[PDB]
Amino acid sequence: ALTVKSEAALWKGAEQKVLSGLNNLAKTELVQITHHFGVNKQGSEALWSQLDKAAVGAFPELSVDETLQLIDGFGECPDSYTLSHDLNQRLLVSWEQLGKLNFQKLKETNPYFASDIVNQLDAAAAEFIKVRPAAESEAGGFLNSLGVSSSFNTTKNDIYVVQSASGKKLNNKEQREAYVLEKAQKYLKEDPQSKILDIIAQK
Amino acid sequence: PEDEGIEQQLDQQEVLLSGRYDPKLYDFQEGYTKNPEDDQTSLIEKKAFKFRYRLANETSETFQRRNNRMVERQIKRFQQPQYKHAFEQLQKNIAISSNSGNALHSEYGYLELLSNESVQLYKDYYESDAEEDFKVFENLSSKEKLVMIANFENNLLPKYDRSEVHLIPKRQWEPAFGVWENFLYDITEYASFIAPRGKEIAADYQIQSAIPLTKEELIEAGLYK
Amino acid sequence: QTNKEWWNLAKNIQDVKCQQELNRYNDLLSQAYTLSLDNTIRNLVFKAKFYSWLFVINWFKAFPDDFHPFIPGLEMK
Amino acid sequence: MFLGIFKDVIKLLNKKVVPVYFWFFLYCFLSTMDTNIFVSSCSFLKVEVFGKDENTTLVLLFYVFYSLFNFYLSRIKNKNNYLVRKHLYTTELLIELILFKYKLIILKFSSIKYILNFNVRKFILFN
Amino acid sequence: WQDLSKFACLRASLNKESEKAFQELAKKNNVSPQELVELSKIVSMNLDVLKQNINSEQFLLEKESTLKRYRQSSIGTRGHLQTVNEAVNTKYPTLAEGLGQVAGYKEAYQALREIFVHPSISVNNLRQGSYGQQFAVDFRTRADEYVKALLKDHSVQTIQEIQHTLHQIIKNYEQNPASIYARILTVL
Amino acid sequence: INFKTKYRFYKFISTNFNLQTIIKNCNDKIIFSTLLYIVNLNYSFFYKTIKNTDLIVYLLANKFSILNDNIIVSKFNISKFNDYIKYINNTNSIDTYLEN
Amino acid sequence: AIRNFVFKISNQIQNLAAKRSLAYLNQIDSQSVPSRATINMKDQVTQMQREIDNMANVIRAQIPDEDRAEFEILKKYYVTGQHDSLVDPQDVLLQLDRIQVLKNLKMIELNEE
Ligand code: HEM
Repeated sequence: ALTVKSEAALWKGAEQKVLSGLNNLAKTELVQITHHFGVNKQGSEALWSQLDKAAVGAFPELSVDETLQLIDGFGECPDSYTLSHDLNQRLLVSWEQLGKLNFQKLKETNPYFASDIVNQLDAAAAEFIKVRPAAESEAGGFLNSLGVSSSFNTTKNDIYVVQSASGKKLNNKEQREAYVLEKAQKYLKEDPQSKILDIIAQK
Repeated sequence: PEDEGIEQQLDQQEVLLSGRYDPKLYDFQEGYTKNPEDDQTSLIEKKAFKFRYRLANETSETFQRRNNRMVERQIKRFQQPQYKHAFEQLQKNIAISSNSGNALHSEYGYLELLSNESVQLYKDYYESDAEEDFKVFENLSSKEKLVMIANFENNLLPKYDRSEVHLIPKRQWEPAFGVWENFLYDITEYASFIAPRGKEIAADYQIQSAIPLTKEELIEAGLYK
Repeated sequence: QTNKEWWNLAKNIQDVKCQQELNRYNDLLSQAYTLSLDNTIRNLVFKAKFYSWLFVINWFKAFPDDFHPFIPGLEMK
Repeated sequence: MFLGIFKDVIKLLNKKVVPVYFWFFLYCFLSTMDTNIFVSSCSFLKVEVFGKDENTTLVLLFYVFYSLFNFYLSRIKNKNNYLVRKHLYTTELLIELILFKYKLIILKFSSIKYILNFNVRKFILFN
Repeated sequence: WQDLSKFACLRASLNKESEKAFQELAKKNNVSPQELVELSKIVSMNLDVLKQNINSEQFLLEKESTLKRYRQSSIGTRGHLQTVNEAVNTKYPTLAEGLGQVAGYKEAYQALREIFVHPSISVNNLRQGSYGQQFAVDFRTRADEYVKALLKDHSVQTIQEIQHTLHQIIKNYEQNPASIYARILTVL
Repeated sequence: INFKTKYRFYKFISTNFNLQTIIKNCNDKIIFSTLLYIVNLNYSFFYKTIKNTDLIVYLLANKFSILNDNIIVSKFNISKFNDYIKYINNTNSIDTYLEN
Repeated sequence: AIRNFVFKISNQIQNLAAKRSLAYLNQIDSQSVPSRATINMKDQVTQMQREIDNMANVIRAQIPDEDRAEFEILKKYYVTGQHDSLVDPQDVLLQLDRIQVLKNLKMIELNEE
């Protein structure tokens, strides 16, 4: 039945009222996974943030913190603008924790993962970025309490040799500048108040 | 004008064309041996020695023909995009190269091209020769490559003497300052101006002695047809 | 005229084109001279005599590290 | 200014650049055991701990208790704080251990004369 | 001096027949256009005039800075700048005046005087910094007004370069207002 | 601070840039969160004067201006002996001529 | 006179420094002696890198599979990881400890099966 309701999401708006009634019934019944799928469908009909959050939660199979169903009970078309303060914090913290756990897993499997990503991001970055100070240690013990902990900073006067993994031809300086300008303009379309172009000006 | 480089080339041609140094007149040997023994240097060394004194074994007309063929082939090879890119990189990484005796990547490719050019010059000059095996130039040792590189000749270089004069403006001592103030001014001026100026002038001399002339320039000078 | 010990080390020495470079892998390839022998009284005395003779006769051979007839190089490989 | 110089002198001896443990070591170094506040009063420190030529039992007891406590703390820290940078000294000790393991593996299959030749050539190239 | 010369050249580029007038002046002075550019650059650096447009307390430092600028310029090899300048005043006595008679350069110098030279500015009091900062704010306002006036007519790259040169001159005056204003007064 | 803004930024990043090159065989949202964590861990020094969104956009724009597919980047401080010998051994100008 | 003398010494020093730092670019020397020196230095350092790699290859070919995985991890760390600030020896030791966990499991199986 609910799967057919998914087609109603892709169909015309005549079944939306029936879809709203089905969503209300599901909220009353307190569905676990079908509620997530219906939330994804409804929040893909209007906006995308709540839908993708519900889909990501279903992918991690988040059984606990089932406040999304409470969000699914909101009368503003089975959703709500300016989402509940409980769900918003829950969604943000869940996203951040998933990212941190994935980073930890990848770093444990491949110790060079973070180093490779940082080097790739710093390869074409402006020189001032590459002179950023190194991260310090926040650990405790004899050091930082009785002794002294020396920093991890280095000279950071480095040369980046960028080689394509597949052997394809790399973009020249003019092509890289054109791509950078294109993306900066596209982001200016997204963000009217941003100083990204200033970074494009190389500090 | 007794231009230094041109007159040195003419002196070399005069010495080698006098007929006193024709290889047929000499039986090259290892003098240090207590028993008379032939020249036992490597085959690549012998070929490099023969190419170094190719003018001594040939008359003026044959030398001119062979050398003109070799130089025309070298020019047509230098017109290739790879050589142009190598020389562009050489002109690009000039200031940094002035700061250290360690060669960068922009110059090691140039040196590899120099080795290839030496091999190709030997192949071009002695093309019509039929008593040698150019296959010996296919895989060369490090020592053999160094031996062949010693005979490299960038014939697209300006053959005239590159020694020249430049004027670095001089700071006159100010009578209104003391000895110590004038000395500090002179030290600061020396470093901040003369050191970049002098280093850049000397590096420019080196690179101009290194970088060749584009073919059009030669035509504009009437040195190529 | 090599042995199994030298060949096992020879395959793993890659990206070598000139004998000069292979000249820097001289003692590494000299491990093909294992000369496996016991440490009995006769062998230990024989080992001492043989190694002393090899040391003194390498003095009279007096070859540099570039010319090594007895250490196989790029030809065998 | 003079005030600025005094402030700089004060800051250059801050606990994060000049160790308070270094200051304690200086005080212990410059002060006689009878004029040292931390040890003159406690005869147990002046006779039983630092007053015995052979104190193997006390050394062993202190070491065992310290080892147990630090093992417990290390296990707790390894079971948490998965994303935090350690101290430079500890990381360098770990780096030295790993490099030593790799060098042992190299030394297992490499002859002494070959190792010497390679290291001498590397040093000449460095010069 | 380089910023002032570039600004004058850029705003004389907009005026038409400016190249023709410059070539006529070069022919009248029996020099090539490049030689005339170098002669104008020499004429701009007139230390005695620079002495009359800056406080003596900072003259020697400004004199050394201008001499260093001359020594770093392409014209620094001719000789001792002062004497060299005198040479021009003995070889091309009217050229300086002629350098103001060109249409484009005349417009450039008049507008440079309008933007920067004001009676409110006390040269002897330019040794301090707050004077320079407030007058630099005034210069920025005048430069914005003149950029708007330029954008009214001539309807791009030249205008952008002119505005960049104005910004550089404003920044230089922010750093060393006494020296920058002395240079502007000397040129005018 | 708003999940709607975070998802807007994520959608922009996924639409303009191909994050699949950064991490192989992973979901776009997870890759986005991991990249945000990495940038905040390594580039937090510029958050005082540069917004995190702007910095991430700049870094991704530069990296994908280098090439749209996977790349390999090696870092050398040629002032050091070990870096310099690896600097010239690992590169060959022929590749530069081929723009590889 | 003193200034001219000092500047002449400066000219000699700067010309000699440019010779010492750039003579491998031009063929002013008849036999390209400075150029051959730089080419030889490049050859020596490249052969040193290849020698490290070939020693690694020999050791890799002379070890079993478990020690081969351990040696691969250790060699990669020695070549690149130790010189990178963002690589964690804790993570390297964690990989080594997982390998050691498998080895200890096999050891217990051999001991008490
Ligand atoms: C036998 C009995 C005693 C025992 C077991 C004892 C034990 C200790 C211990 C373990 C410490 C700390 C040392 C360290 O961890 O590094 C200490 C410090 C000290 N003790 Fe005792 N002590 C004893 C008797 C005394 C007495 C009688 C006095 C007074 C005269 C005294 C005064 C001190 C002082 C002043 C310190 C330094 C602590 C500080 O300054 O913060 N102790 N003692």
